[PDB]
Amino acid sequence: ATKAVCVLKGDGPVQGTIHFEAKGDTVVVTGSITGLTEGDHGFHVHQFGDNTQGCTSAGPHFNPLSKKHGGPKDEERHVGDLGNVTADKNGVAIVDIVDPLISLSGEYSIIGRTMVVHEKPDDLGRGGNEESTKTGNAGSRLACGVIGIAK
Amino acid sequence: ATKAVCVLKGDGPVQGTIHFEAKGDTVVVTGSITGLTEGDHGFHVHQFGDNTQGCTSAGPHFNPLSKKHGGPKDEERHVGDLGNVTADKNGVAIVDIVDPLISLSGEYSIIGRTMVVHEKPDDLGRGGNEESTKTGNAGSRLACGVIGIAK
Ligand SMILES: [Cu+2]
Ligand SMILES: [Cu+2]
Ligand SMILES: [Zn+2]
Ligand SMILES: [Zn+2]
Repeated sequence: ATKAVCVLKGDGPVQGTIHFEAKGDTVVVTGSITGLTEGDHGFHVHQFGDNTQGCTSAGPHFNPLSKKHGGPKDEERHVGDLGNVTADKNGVAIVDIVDPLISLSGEYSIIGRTMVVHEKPDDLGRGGNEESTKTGNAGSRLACGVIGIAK
Repeated sequence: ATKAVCVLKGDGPVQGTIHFEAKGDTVVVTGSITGLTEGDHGFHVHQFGDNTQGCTSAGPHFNPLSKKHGGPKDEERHVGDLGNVTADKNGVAIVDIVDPLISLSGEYSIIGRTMVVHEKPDDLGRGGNEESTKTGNAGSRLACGVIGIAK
């Protein structure tokens, strides 16, 4: 598949629609998320597309290469590490990401997995603690959705 | 992936959790759906895992071999044609399906696609009108969910 989509939903006011398109050896991620507190929010692909227990059942950050957490620009990062999305004063974040590691096909495809937007900013593994190199201290999962094949 | 899961949600009271497991050379579908009217309800894999416009954006039945609609035991059927689930008087349908056309990896993969449960019975393509050859006259989509990779 060359296109994918994900509708984010949660137990709070946060919602959004994320679009994915394969371009060359990258995936262009677009869309928007609303209902967020002003500022940065961690944005990652989690391993399982399992919504049986809210966003908790999505598991850890997608990490097929068994690396530590990092920012999208780092060599040492989880495949699912897409950094931060930024919400304005009105709580709207416009997603504009081009990533070379996530894919929509092959062993490390994100189709069927989960997109999660977090409570706090992702410190990109530069927080000086063991949680920084695991989750980026992004906090709780505000909303998530299973990534599906799009027309 | 050898296991998948799908959480069904809609605008009404219908909900459910569907499990998929690759066993041997086939796929075993289990789970349950609640809030249904007593009797049969069409149950199919739809093409897109797109929930941007509710269950409508899931598109038509998954049909990579370009066939007409049928029952799961028919040669002429859509890959997504899993027939009917049956709800008891309490509105509970126990899903128990083994299917030879769907898969969880490759050309026939339903990962990233959508499961839909319908308002009415699926006539298995034998209704006699054009609609039967497309949807089995199963009618509206009561609940649906994107099929994700499970642990
Ligand atoms: Cu995350
Ligand atoms: Cu259907
Ligand atoms: Zn990570
Ligand atoms: Zn069909």
